[PDB]
Amino acid sequence: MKNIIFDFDSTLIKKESLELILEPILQKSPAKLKEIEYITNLGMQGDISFRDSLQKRLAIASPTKQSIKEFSNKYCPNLLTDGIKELVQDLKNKGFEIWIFSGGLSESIQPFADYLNIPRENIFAVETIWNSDGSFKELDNSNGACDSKLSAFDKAKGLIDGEVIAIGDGYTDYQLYEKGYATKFIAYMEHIEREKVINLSKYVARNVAELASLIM
Ligand SMILES: [Mg+2]
Repeated sequence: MKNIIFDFDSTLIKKESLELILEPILQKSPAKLKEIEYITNLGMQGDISFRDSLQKRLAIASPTKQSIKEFSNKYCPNLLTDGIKELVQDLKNKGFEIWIFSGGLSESIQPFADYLNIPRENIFAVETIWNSDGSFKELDNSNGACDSKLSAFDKAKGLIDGEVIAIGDGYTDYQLYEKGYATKFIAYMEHIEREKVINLSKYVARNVAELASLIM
């Protein structure tokens, strides 16, 4: 009967996952990676829709099955926010159910969720279909995550009872509160300072101690 919803990118992990997944693919095209970063920020500032952000980034470069595995191999667990595993366990100990709603790729999140002891069934993120050669075939938006966290929450809300605290660095996290799906939004700005989102938020944390201080 109480719930924490984390974003993954720049919240549970220190960086943006899709950019890191694509960086090897784009070593010869550094401007494309800067472009992907810029588009990510437009979506996370609420300047363009999340769907438009995701589609444009995938148009710039689409990942492969193996690119996600290489990302996991390199960055799980060292890319995790300082102190996050212990915070997650402290929250579980205090009775919170932990969820991840993200615009990152679900397959990239799973190893991290495993490490953090967050159930796999509690991850509502961007699902991908690969061709038999590992290349990108298409998104699978059955869960709504390719449109927004709002759509994903709407589809999943029968599984979520009671208070919901949304924690994240982006406008899409704020939207969960705006729409009333979350009872509280805490802007998480350890890794990035998003002025538009900070300005909308009543609560801001810049490390896991500050975050704990706002919740427990
Ligand atoms: Mg984020």
